[PDB]
Amino acid sequence: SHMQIFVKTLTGKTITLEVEPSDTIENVKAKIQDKEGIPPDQQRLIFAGKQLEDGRTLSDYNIQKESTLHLVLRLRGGMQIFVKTLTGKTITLEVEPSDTIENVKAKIQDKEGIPPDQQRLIFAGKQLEDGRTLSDYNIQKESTLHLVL
Amino acid sequence: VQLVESGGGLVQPGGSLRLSCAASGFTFSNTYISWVRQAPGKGLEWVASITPSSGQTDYADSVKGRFTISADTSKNTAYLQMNSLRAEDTAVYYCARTWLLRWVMDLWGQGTLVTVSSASTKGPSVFPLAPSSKSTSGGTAALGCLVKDYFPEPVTVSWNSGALTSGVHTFPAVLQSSGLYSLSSVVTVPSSSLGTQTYICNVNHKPSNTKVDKKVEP
Amino acid sequence: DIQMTQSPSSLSASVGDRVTITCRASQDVSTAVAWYQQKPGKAPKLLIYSAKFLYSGVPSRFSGSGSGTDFTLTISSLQPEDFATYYCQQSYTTPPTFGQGTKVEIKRTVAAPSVFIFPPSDEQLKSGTASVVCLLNNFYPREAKVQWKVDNALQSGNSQESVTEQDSKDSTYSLSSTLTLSKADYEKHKVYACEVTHQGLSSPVTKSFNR
Repeated sequence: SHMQIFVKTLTGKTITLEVEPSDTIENVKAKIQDKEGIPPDQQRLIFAGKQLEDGRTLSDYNIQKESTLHLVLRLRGGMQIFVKTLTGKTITLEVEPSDTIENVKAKIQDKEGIPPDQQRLIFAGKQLEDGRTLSDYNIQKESTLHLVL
Repeated sequence: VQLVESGGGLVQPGGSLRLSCAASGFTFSNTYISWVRQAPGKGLEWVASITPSSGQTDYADSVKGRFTISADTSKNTAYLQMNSLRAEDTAVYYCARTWLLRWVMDLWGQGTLVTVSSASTKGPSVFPLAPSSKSTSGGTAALGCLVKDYFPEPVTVSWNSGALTSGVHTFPAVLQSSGLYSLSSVVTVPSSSLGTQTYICNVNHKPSNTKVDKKVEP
Repeated sequence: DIQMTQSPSSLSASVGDRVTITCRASQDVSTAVAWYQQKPGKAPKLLIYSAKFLYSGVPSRFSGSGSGTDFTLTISSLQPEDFATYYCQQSYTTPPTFGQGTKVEIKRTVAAPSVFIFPPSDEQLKSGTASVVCLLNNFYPREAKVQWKVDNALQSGNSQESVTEQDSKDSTYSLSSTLTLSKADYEKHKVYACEVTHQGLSSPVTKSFNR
């Protein structure tokens, strides 16, 4: 069933979009390009604190009628970081600032075989939340996170 | 909402200098920060960019190796360390904010002047441009104020302490071969306001802590 | 580096006129082009981005167009505040590059400059100068040729000129020719002339004096 959503921009501006629950995130970001002029691969859509990811759909994030999305600049550029288990060995990961902490765990599970529900990442004495990105924590390049455990 | 710059000033060739770019009303979260300079009479040139939240950096070739762009995320302030400075590094440096799409500068700071010269700071010598039959044309006379041999830019010139602004023409500074600047501030007054009206030229040169009130008499 | 070439480098127009600046990229950059407005002594401001998307706070009279290598900035109805320098830019790839700029100045009929001459200063002479000043006031356009002659001996490379920004009131310019000699030299000559050639002057005008 058709649906209206609202996208607030950093420039004190709220855009109305005509969408469907089946619409993919990339399909929505394209609509935002036509209206706001921002390249899809540079848009970071936020909802309830969760980053809407490409390949998914609005329904996957339970986006209901008249929901409000926030648009910010998706920070781009490949770089490497390090993850040292508290034991501990160190592995090197190729990431972008816009990669979520949940994404980082999936990459750790890919080479260390560690299930995400067992992974707890630390940096600067803080616990990194799955929903947020590396950017949100100012994780510099060459930084070393601490996996627990 | 703005960017406030500082750190610019006077430095000798091969010397070092650091610029600062403090944010106000916004954070460096989800943004790139860039430095763009403008040479005198020239256009705009991109100096360097940074992703404050990741420390990733990018430099223009003409500067890649001498300058270093950094950021203090904690305080939403970006810096520009400039080493091995040169005469052609003389320009007005802007810091710009990108938060819409890469490389687009949606917010530019006030600006800070960087001058690279061996000519040391010097106060200007104010010489009057007396109004006479040689500076007249009907019912309108003309007088000036000569601000000569000062370094480095720049100087402020007013007339009658801001009171007189009509018909005032302060000219853009020109760099003398000595390495020092010089210019004139002129004004066209009624031919009959002379002898009945005082005309003072307020010259102010902060870099040398010089403030002068010059009275131009016929 | 991708080269961005603007055209023309300068254009004159009157209030209410429709203006169109062109930007050319050395290669394809799709719609990754932005436009900035700048004014004397001030920082640039974003006007258009992604070729045709207006930035917040920008009057709807500004419009953008084009994709590939050919882009255009259009101002529907020129306003007194729209008179400034305009830069285009490509955000397609690194490094980002700007155009040389296109200055939009105010149009008006030709105006003859008022020429004035200021002999050196007595108090100045007491130091080593030597500096005579020549003033061309309120003229248009800004093209003017000033010549110096110390006892009918043409001077060159010893005088520096300076032109003001178009006066917001009458849209005129002002050029100053400053000739700075040495005290010793200034004493060896008595006739100091200033010849000015301009569109407004049907015949070069000279303003001289005697030491």
